[PDB]
Formats: sequence, C-alpha cells, structure tokens
Amino acid sequence: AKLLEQIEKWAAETPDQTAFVWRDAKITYKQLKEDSDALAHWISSEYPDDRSPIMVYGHMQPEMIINFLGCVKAGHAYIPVDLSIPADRVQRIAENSGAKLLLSATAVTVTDLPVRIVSEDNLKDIFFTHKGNTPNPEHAVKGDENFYIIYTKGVQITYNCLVSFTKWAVEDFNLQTGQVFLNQAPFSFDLSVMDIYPSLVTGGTLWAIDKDMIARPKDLFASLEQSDIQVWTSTPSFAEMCLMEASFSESMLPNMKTFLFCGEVLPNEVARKLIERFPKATIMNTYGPTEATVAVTGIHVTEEVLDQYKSLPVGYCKSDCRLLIMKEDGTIAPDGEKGEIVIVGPSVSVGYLGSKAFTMIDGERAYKTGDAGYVENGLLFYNGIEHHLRACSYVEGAVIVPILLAVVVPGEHSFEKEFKLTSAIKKELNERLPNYMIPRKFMYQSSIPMTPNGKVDRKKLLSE
Repeated sequence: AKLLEQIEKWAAETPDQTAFVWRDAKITYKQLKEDSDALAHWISSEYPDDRSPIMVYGHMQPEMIINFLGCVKAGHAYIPVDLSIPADRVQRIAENSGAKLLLSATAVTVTDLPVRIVSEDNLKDIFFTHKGNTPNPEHAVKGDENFYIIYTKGVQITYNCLVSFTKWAVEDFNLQTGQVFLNQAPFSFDLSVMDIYPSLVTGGTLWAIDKDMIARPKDLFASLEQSDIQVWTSTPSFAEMCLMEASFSESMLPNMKTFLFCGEVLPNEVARKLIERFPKATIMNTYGPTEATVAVTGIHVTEEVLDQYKSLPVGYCKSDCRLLIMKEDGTIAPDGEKGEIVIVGPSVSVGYLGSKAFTMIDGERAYKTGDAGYVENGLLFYNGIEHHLRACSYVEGAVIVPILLAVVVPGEHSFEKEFKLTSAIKKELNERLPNYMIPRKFMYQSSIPMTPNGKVDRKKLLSE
C-alpha cells in the first residue's frame, strides 16, 4: 500500500509496540500516529495552501520522527536539521529553502532565523490542541511531490523516490517485522533513512544513540547492551570504532541479524572482524549519493567476497535503476574500465532546490555522481593502498588521506621511536606495492576521528 498506509497499519496492528526510543523517551506506534496526525491537522489549519518545506530541528528526540510524519501528512516536505549543523548553515537553509516554519524537538539555539519558530512547548500545545484530530487524507505528499529535502545544496527526495528505495531495502535486505533497528546517523544525514523508513513500514523499533553517548564509550555500550538491536545501520567508521571494544560481539547483541553499511568505504578487515564476532549476522555493503535516495547498489558480503576481493565491491544496482560508467565523454566505459559513475532511474532526485549534475537518460532522470568507479559483470567498485596498509603488522586500523597521508592506529609493538615503526610499516607495504604508491607521511592516532555524521574526519586529520 502507500508508504504512510504501511506505517499506520502498524499503529492498528501493534499500537503499543515502541516505534522509537531515545534513552528514557519512547513513543509507541499509536502515539506516533496520534501526535503526527495532530501536528498535520494543525499545519493544514495554519497553512491552507502553502506547501513550502518545513524545517525540523533537533538531534535524537522522538519528536523528530513525529514531526517528519506530521509534515508529510499535511503535504509538506520536511528538512531535517541536526544540532551539529553550523548556525550559519542553518540560517542559509532558512533563506535558501523557502521554508516559512521550523519545528523544534528541543531549544532552538541558532538565534534570529527568518522563519516562524515553533518551540518545544509550543509544539506540545499543538499535540494537545489537536489531539484526536486526523488530517485530510488528500493532503499527504504523493507521486513526485517532495517528501524530504536533505542538504549536501538541498536535495529534493520525492515520495516516489523514497518508496522505490524503501521497498528495495526491506525486500533485498531481508528485513523481517518487529525488529529493533539501530539509528546512529543524525537525521541530517540520509544514511538515517535506511533505518527510519524500513523500520516504520515493518513495525520495527528504532533505537537511537546520540552524540553524548558516542563520546562516552561506557554509556554507548551500556545502551547497546540493553538495545537488543537486530538490524544495525551505520557508517563503516562507526562500526570500526565499536569493534575496538573487545566486548562488541554476539554476546553483547545476541540477536543481531543484519548489518547495513553505506556512506564510505567498508574495509575488508572490518567486515571480516564483524563476521567473526557476529557469526549469525548477514553483512550488506551498499552505495549511493544523497541525490539518488540513500543507496542504489547492494551486496551481501560473504566469506567468498572477502576472499576474492581486497577492496570490497559496493554491489549490484537495484533493477528499476541502472548504472553507467562514463569515460571522459558521453562514451560508456567497456566493462572493467574506470570512469565516472552515473545513475539513472526512479531513485534519482528531481534536482537541487533552487539553482550540471542532473540530466536525462533514455527518458529517465539521471545523476552524474562525481564519483569514480568501474563495473565487472554488473558488480560496482567505488573509487572515491589502505587495504594493504590495514593488513600490515602493527596496524589495527588506518585510513589514507590524499593531501598521500597514512593515518594509523598502532597496535601493540616494540618500537621505541616513531620513525622506526614507520620504516617497518613502509618496508612491509613495499612487499605488495610499488614504492611510489607508499604514502610519504605517516601519522598516528588512538583512533580514527569521525564527523558528527560518523564519517572519517578528513578535515581534522589534515589540520593536525
């Protein structure tokens, strides 16, 4: 049925089941339906014909999801804005997007925004004032109408784009029903969509972790231990950070069944370690730009895949879409050859809000990713040494950053001086790589730093 119908179905079938939980704050499918219905009814009464996007500001409060649903149920696309987004950027969105309203799941800090701000208590008053009211079914966003706009430039993701992505994920990733889904990515990062919607349409439970938790491993693991998470969606880096914890394995999350990765490169070793620690789980690696609705390719990372590849492939393209590897010139690269990845089909966004990259191919929307890659027998390899670096002795983790800078988290070793560990690693690397490919500069860290979205913090590494 409809995306929204698929969700409300659970409000009827399992009304008391938790739809979302953040620390002590929880909301059941019934509460989600009531409050989002209340919000939507209010939005419609306040804005009779306006259908401008609506900003939803906060971090991990349940009201984030409630607001998302209220906006779309009233025919307005929501624009998620996490607290970690820089104030001037938030302001630029306030002017760029054309939004006239902002709903807050906390205390709005970014002062003076050219938009009507509906704070936390003002938000509670509307859930109360419109309690029991339901929105006009015809107001719900549909077809090629915007559902959400996530900034990267505001990427317009339609109802049809989301549906195309959500059905593929639930079906191909073999998600059940009633499973607990981890949410690590802030909502301002579309990776979050890979868990939010497949969970809501399958009656799962979203277990959100937050910034403060991540900054305190004891807190993070305490939460994970009680989560009973079954479907883990995060960036490779966040999982790698969790793997540094020796107790992060099956015994901690006995019911883990599906790891879903996207956002950056998933190291072969990381995937191998996950497999060793969670023998009952299936690991899925995926790829896609924000402009193609979260992800378009996917592949089950098996022992086989780990063995025949060094850098892991990013998968097979969902069939209602297609990938084209383009050499410099509208000429398609022969299979196996490198070129720019181009995506075409229903997952492709309708374009940047306002305002090169979007085009039309064979009558369908297409997007030039600006990403290099190549395909072999339908298998996509994404290309933006690290694999060989990670495999070296004394290296427990590493990332290569082109300025080439090798950043490595050293494991136990016996070297008294840094330059001696560096020479040893280089000597080892020279065994599998020509000398000119070995990074000149090496830097050591206790751990690879991540941005608030969970990706490798390149900027920070360069600054250091």
